[PDB]
Amino acid sequence: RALSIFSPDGHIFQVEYALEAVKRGTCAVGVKGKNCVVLGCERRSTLKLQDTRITPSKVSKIDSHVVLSFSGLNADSRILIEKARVEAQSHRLTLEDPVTVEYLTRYVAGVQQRYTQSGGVRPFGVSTLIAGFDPRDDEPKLYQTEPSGIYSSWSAQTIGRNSKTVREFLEKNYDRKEPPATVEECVKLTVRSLLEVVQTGAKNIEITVVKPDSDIVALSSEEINQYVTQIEQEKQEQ
Amino acid sequence: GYDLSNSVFSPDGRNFQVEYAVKAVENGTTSIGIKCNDGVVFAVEKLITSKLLVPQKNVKIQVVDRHIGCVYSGLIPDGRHLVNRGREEAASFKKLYKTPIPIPAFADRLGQYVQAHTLYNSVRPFGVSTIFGGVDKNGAHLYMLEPSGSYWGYKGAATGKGRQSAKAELEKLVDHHPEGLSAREAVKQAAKIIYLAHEDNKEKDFELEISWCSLSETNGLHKFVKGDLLQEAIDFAQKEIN
Amino acid sequence: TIFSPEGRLYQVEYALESISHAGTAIGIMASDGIVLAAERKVTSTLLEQDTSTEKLYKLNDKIAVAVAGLTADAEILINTARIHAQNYLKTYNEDIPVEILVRRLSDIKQGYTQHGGLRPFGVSFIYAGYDDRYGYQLYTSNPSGNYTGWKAISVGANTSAAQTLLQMDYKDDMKVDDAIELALKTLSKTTDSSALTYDRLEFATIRKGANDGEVYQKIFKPQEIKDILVKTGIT
Amino acid sequence: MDIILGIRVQDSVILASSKAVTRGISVLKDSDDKTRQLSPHTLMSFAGEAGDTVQFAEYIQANIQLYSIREDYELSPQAVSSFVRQELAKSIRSRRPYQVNVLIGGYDKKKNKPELYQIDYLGTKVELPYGAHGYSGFYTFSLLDHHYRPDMTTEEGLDLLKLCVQELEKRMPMDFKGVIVKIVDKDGIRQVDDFQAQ
Amino acid sequence: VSTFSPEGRLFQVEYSLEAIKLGSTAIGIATKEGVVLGVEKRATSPLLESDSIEKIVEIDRHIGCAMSGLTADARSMIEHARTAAVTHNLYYDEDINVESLTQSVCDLAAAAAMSRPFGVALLIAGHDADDGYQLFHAEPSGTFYRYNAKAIGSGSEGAQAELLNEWHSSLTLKEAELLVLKILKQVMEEKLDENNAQLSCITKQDGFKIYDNEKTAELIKELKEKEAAE
Amino acid sequence: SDPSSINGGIVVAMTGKDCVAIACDLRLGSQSLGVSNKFEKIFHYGHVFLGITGLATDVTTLNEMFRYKTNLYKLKEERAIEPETFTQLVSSSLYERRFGPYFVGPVVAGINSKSGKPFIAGFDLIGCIDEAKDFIVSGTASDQLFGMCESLYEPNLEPEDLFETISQALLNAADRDALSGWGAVVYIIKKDEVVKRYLKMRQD
Amino acid sequence: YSFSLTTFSPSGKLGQIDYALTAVKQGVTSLGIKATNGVVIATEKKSSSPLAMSETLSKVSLLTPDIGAVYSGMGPDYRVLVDKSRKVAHTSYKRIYGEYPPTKLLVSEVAKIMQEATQSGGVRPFGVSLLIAGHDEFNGFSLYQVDPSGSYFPWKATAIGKGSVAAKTFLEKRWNDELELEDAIHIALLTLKESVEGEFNGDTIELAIIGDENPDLLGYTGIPTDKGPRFRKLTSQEINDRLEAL
Amino acid sequence: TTTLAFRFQGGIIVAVDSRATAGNWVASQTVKKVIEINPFLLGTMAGGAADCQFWETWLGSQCRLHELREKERISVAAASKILSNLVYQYKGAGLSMGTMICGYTRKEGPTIYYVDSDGTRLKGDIFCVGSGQTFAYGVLDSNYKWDLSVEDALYLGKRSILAAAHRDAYSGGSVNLYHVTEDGWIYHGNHDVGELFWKVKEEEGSFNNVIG
Amino acid sequence: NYDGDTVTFSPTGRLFQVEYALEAIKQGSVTVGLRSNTHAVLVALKRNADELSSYQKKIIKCDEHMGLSLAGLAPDARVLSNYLRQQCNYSSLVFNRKLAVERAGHLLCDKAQKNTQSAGGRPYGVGLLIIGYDKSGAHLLEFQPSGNVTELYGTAIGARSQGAKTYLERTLDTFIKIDGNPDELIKAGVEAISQSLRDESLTVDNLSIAIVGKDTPFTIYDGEAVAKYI
Ligand SMILES: [Mg+2]
Ligand SMILES: [Mg+2]
Ligand SMILES: [Mg+2]
Ligand SMILES: [Mg+2]
Repeated sequence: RALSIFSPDGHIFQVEYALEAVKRGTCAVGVKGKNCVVLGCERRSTLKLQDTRITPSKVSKIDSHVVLSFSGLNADSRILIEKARVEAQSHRLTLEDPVTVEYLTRYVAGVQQRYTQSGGVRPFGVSTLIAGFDPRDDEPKLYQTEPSGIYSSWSAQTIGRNSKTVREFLEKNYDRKEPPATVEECVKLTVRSLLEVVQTGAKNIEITVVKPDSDIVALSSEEINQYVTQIEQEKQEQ
Repeated sequence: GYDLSNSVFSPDGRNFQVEYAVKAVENGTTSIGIKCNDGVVFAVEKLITSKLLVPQKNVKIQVVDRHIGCVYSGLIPDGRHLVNRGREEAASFKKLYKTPIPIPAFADRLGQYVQAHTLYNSVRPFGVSTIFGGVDKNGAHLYMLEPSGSYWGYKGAATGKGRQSAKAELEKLVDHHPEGLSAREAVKQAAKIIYLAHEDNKEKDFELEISWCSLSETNGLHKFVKGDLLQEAIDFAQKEIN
Repeated sequence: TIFSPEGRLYQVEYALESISHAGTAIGIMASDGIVLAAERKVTSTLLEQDTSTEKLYKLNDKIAVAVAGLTADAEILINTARIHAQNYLKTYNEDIPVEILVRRLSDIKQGYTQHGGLRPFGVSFIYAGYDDRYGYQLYTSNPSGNYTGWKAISVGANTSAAQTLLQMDYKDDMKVDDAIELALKTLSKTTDSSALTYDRLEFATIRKGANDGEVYQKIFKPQEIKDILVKTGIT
Repeated sequence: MDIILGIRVQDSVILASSKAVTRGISVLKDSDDKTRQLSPHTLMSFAGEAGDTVQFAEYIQANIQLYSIREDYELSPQAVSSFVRQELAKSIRSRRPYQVNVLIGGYDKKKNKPELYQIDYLGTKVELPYGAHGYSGFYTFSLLDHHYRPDMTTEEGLDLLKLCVQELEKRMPMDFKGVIVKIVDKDGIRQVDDFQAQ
Repeated sequence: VSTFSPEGRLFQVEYSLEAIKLGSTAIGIATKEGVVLGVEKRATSPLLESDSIEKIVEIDRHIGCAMSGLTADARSMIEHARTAAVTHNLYYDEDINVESLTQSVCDLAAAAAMSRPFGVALLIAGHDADDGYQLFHAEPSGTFYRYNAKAIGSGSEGAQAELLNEWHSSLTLKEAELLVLKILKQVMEEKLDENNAQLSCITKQDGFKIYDNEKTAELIKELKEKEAAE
Repeated sequence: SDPSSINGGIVVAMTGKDCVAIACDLRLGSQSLGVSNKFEKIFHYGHVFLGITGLATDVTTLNEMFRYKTNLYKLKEERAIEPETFTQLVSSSLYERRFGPYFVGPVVAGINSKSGKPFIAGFDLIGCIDEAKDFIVSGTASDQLFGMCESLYEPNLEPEDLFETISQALLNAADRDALSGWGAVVYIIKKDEVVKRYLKMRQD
Repeated sequence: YSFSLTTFSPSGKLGQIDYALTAVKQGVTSLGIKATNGVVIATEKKSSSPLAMSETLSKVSLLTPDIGAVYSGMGPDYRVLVDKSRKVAHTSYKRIYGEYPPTKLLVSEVAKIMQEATQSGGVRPFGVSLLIAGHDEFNGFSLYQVDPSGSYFPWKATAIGKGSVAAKTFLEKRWNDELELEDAIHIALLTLKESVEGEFNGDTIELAIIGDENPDLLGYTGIPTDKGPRFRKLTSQEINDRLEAL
Repeated sequence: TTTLAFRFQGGIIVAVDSRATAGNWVASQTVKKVIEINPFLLGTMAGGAADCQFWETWLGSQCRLHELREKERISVAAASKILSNLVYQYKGAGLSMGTMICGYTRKEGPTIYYVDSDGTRLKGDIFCVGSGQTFAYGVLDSNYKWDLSVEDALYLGKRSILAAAHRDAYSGGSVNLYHVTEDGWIYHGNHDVGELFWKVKEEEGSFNNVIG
Repeated sequence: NYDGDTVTFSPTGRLFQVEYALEAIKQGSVTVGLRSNTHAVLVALKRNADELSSYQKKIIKCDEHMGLSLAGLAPDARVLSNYLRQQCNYSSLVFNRKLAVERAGHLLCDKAQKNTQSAGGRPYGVGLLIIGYDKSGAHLLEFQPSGNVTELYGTAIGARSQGAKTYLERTLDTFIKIDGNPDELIKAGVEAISQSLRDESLTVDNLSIAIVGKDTPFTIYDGEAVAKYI
């Protein structure tokens, strides 16, 4: 049965509504520096007494040099991830070269697109921020995918609740002439942006940095807190 | 709401979509059949919508195998479908049993197929009624089948718009000739009855079409009435029409 | 399996509702074991509780789950659970890591969410399990196919109530004997009936006795519940 | 067939594989590597039918690499090998069986011990101190059975392999153009580029 | 999804066409010196890297196409279009005809054995020996038409009208370039610069070439000047 | 080419007074080349023992299979499977592959926890069940084993005596088989306890 | 119709299941009483005309020589369920272990059938509830009740359909854990009498028990491992003989 | 048939003969044993003519598809693994082919992969395939140096074929030369062996045993 | 209520969807067909969406001895002609026999019917005039998506068709006798197509003619070559 269909106004309601679920999902953001990309996200707080150690984190490795974060139904994402991971290995196996961030993106995008014109399947309630570095290259990559299947790259971008607000922060706090030329400042900027919505919180934010040649690392609750503090300071000093 | 989907029984146990199919039938040309002494004749009214029609070409009667004649009224295409399947159903019988399909047998085959289209809402019943029959190992047979898949054997049968006028005429024949009716007679008679029945559609000029299956006149095979024999009946009808 | 104008999955949301009307199950993760407790739905003097198993199920010798929802829907999910467990064992000759089993079970539920046109499963699970990589773990999966891990958690009837009581008395360095007590207390205060009685309880633990090495899953027998009850003082 | 030998000393596993690829009447290449790294602490060497050989290896690699990503964990050598046995055990009763034999040497970071697994094309798996496939065993086992000791150093084993490789070059009819050796230990997988003279 | 209206039109198809009207303007003009395809980028923010917007694609060396509507839907269509030109080259050792290529694409369109029609249209422009330079517009209906110039997307109504005026059977590649540029400018909400419009053309000698921002800018500029004349 | 004689190996099981015993050699070879001397052929799922001789890969597969099956059995029935029952399972599980079988010869031994009655049984590669109260033999040296058993065996032996008997039977029989030996293992099974002893034998 | 007909309603209810439960509620009453050395399940042979023949309607059925079932709700839905039940008894069991399955397992399987009806596309739940009684070497005697939801649970005694509540109540007072079969039969009869409207005798009642093994009903002598079936249906005469002792 | 491809400073040299036989019958002396996959990749023919001609022409297509999808020149490694994997899909069916996939890309440099219907894919510096292989190998092995010049290298390949065309009954006709560079390959003629043997003999002084 | 699918008869026994389909035809350009005893012509007034496009091809050759003119939903016409091409082909290959026009007609009917009796399908929405010369002379057939096929001396279908239909309805006695001379038959064919005009006069891009007969294989005359008929 055709669920995703056109309406008198030229919209595919299910796809459009798919986006709403994206908005309801927490925020995720990623900005790309001069030789790095960072992706930050705010943690869900419906109920608290969580065991942080194990809980499925928001940023995932597609391959040693490509990661993906998303905003939306947590379940729907897992699938996108698996399909992406499996395609990552397959590319390696048949092309003898790991995927480029673009390719991986276009893969993930097409998957979503497909769900928008297939019967018996509802679109994915998700948008992803995929980032990483092309094999044997240093130029950072940040890409965005939406339930429609549309995708593109961004110097910095965000998705999830209040994404509009923080998007704005970025629209003026990120200049394409001096991208955060240091891991530290790119982080700063992401945090700064994140603070504008997160609402003063340590464990509330998780920040992941991606450097060239499979160099990926998530900052611990405290490394972040240090940034938070220094940021509330460059706010209180006025 | 019990008339929107096919397989649905209404509170009175009627399948409305079937009955609607019947209406499509009524809105069509009239056709008849007259089981005679050793055969059957079929005839139908071909309405001539325009001079542009090539005369005596858009044949409507159809044969199944070599000994069954078929004519129906309604959504023409639905008829053809019913016949193609008839043909497949007849071949299948021959291939396995050698003897060409017995009319009772054939009818039931057509029956079961149509009845099947009143079992699922994913299908619409047939918008046609079929009169058909022929000669077999033991007698002539004439049957008529309605969209419900219901069918019975007849002495005479007719359907379509001129249905009542025609039935009336047939009723006369049965009471006046219980002995039988020679194929020749039944031919002219059908020609007549169609002419008569044409009055319920007395507004357009028509083209008669007759066929017969007779054990002495066509060896048990289904042939079309053409030439001398056709004209004879056309005139016989033009005669008693006034 | 469709979206609301608001961006919610009807059938999923509604499923969760069905669940909230189900007995309460609790899973409390201690430092040396995990407890699972569940209050049974609809009973009588005549129901045989002795030979009963309706909320606490063994998945593998190292993983057990507590059920809240349609018993039947549960069993289907369980059987397949038990199977994925064994498949992994055959393929690798190592017991399946809890998260792996849990994530797999979740993925099924999610399927019903995204395609097919079948009603989701009216069930939520609490998984108590052990493994050489993360030791003891407590997990929860609900109809949306979403899962997460906890230190203590509950499902079924009166979540907010119980959740609030746990958040209050739980502390990082707990011990099983204490978690058992806590479990009982919480159930005791969030019941919808007169008083907690053995006949209305299902209790089970996953401890790693110091005098050995392999984890031992003990599904409490009726008498033992009656006993563990007197001690904690519910009388 | 090609030579595939493996010997697990105390802190590592050493694998030696002939460097020759023969197709019919000529020797096409004298520098082949008949091994793939499954995980950073497990290696698998292989010998058998022309295409099946690499195809199987690469398939196994990919699948182990995928598990590594999906779970953020490195399966134990033991795991990795049970996985392989099963794949082979599945192919013996297929339409067209992969005619491949492999050795899997890995350092189990969890137990802190070296491990060597020998699995033939039929899915017959066995854990041993030293092993080989085909005829290689015939010439070397007598030597291994004689000089092997559990407490051998990486260096003692490399010499035992040397003595073994010597016997092969003496008594075996085909020229396998030498061997490539690799060691799997706690710090990873390295290639002893000094086995042409050590 | 296969239901007819009392007017005799397919609903989802008509609606599908509406979704297309919501998309970036795409324009193509067909001359005797080539065919130009130009599109409007339309970035949903200035953070977005304007170059990662692909709306003019190469189907084969002698065939390119511009798209407009729900662009993601067009992925499969390009894939198919490419595969088909290639496959045709494989089986016949020759270049597929633009028409055939197009027809092949449309042949895919009506296959309503994919839940809904494609919410996107294409301007397929190409050249073959037998029918010269050609421009085609492909609709999700499954129908396609050949035009001398055509615009689709949000600003297509005015654009088509202007095309009607500017086109005559004798423009030069440069001329058409300008017009596309022009008309692009006339219907774009934002001001036409080289980071938000894209031109491309296809010629016998050099085939399908997408213009590099720099070359485009030079034309944009060349346009501002020719326009600020009178 | 006969899969049942490539890897070689033998197993034998016997019953005594309130106990049963099941023993097997340890050689795993590839035709003439002995490859391992640590290939046990006896397995257990609870208090039920299954010895399997035959093509080693199938021996491994089948073992894995019954563990799997016996495990789910336990979860579903909440109790451990019994000898008689496991037997039917083995049989049916083998016949399931009647036209592309597992080249193996299983032997089952155990004591039913409820009746206390000793039980052993054996099958051919497709499920033909052999249920004798005396002894069961399987492997490349079945002939030798039968000969041994038939002469050495007598009913109602005590755990300690049956042990000698079955060891001898296994031992001597193996000595006359090229493809067996390199070690032997013996399980003495009683309702309550189970002792496992390795034997000293020629390593040729 | 490939989508679930039974969906979740906003209150969190499975419409069709509750309705099926309603259908069950209207059915004739049936009871099961588990003694120490047996179990009895009975129902009333609701003759829809005296022209019909009573015997030709087994409301109580043998699933395996040691397991019987009785129902409440739509007979047809039951009849097909018994067929499938006996079948799966073999396929998923006797053909794999050479012995019939244990009550809870069979029960579990039956449940599985009904659940599928609760979720598979294009069908409606079974409009029945069964009381399944049986015995097995390891779990002894048991009685179970199975619902259209698929839910099942064991009982010491219970009743379903029409006079369920009244009956359950009477059972609740007479049952104790020291009941000898004859007595539970007695009670079954007594409990039955109150829900039965007209004539109450051996031709309007149907009692079946699960007890000691009946060698006389085996059909052959020779093999001594299987001493016979435990399920035995009561004869008109046997029932009346007991009625007379009211 | 004799075909060789060897890697060097200036790129790749591919040289093949052009004789096809049906038993003792010389069917053609003018066969093209080098399948021009696309302007940058070269494939050689040996084994089944159809099998190579067909599947390599096809390979030519798949590469094109890839270059449209990714806007980047397909690597030889990739180019060859496609053929290779395809070939491995039919393993057992009876495909007969042994070929070199040659290409020179920026990323890889000059590259030669041997692929055959058995599923073998190998990377090497020198490869000869065909009934006349051993003869060409003989010449190649002794005069092969990486530091060779394009002119000499062409000759070396040309000669190695000559060698084989002389001794092997199933090779001959004429030699076809190809130099593969990073900007693509350049054809270096078709040289009739008849005329070539006499010339080389005279000039080089070899094949002395032959009278002329 | 009763016009949701073709599987629903209304209370008066009609199939609305079919009917609605028939209405799809009326919004297509007029196409005329007429035959004598030695030839069959198809004159189809082609249609344009703008003054810069192509006048959609209404005539398709189905075999060297048969073809058809379409009016309505092009896609469907393609599907139907193609099916017709295949069946013509099958007759040739398997029986080395030219498919009888009447036979072809029987086929289209049967094909259309299936789409007017099953849930999920949709009637075809295009009409066709099929001409073809065979063992029994010249033929002209009119096909309607309801599944009805009729053999006529002449006709036309589409927007304002009723004009030409009367012309022919009177000119019959005149054209049925245009044997041995194709030019005249065509002239008549044009003269007929003109009694259903209004927009403007038939132009050189407007016109599309197809002829077939005794010693003349189905040929499509488009543009230039029809000049002498205006
Ligand atoms: Mg034997
Ligand atoms: Mg021995
Ligand atoms: Mg020996
Ligand atoms: Mg020669």
